[PDB]
Amino acid sequence: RPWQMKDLQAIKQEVSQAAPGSPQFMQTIRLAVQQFDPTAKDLQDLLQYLCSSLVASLHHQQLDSLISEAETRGITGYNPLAGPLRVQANNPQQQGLRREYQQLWLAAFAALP
Amino acid sequence: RPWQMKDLQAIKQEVSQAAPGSPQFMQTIRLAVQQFDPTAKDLQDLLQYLCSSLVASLHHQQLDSLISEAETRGITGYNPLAGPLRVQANNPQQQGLRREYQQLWLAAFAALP
Repeated sequence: RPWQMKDLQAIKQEVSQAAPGSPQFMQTIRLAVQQFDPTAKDLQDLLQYLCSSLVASLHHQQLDSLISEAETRGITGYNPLAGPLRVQANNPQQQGLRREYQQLWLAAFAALP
Repeated sequence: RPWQMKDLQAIKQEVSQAAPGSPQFMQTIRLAVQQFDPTAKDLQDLLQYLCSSLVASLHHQQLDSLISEAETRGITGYNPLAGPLRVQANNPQQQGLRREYQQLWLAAFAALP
């Protein structure tokens, strides 16, 4: 049950005025992420739709650092012999990795301003 | 029939002008809750969506007060040998607990000011 075009259109329109990482944007994006239960691929699509290449790159770097610390510590469900967290989160049998990816994503995007 | 994006986005759209505790806010919240019959999970999602973190924290303080009072006084179908009302309202076969939690939710929201 992935999102459709209308959901993305509403998500972008409702937060057109606000700035990335504002409390309003964080509310709406967090609700979307917690409601649709998407993988990393869909999150990348959503970010490309919402913010430009500059904000995309900044979030990419911040999320790289956050994932770096998180999975360098060691995580309950992460096994580094199978692939990067971006790929484990895309397997529907690793929901723990998917939820960790979602939370790192939202925190990284909130850490912009 | 848990609410999708569109329902919650509407709810926030018409709960934007008014402030918590005002007649309009409570009217809309009570209608939504009485219609969709949401558990504690969906209620917490809706609250995080609507108002700032400060208002959510205030509401949860009031809700903890109400729930503690009710558990001391006694609930019709509350059995504390399995988990708190908080967790007993997530089981779909406990309608009484769920409706009681919804009513305490609405009361605690109405008593913020």
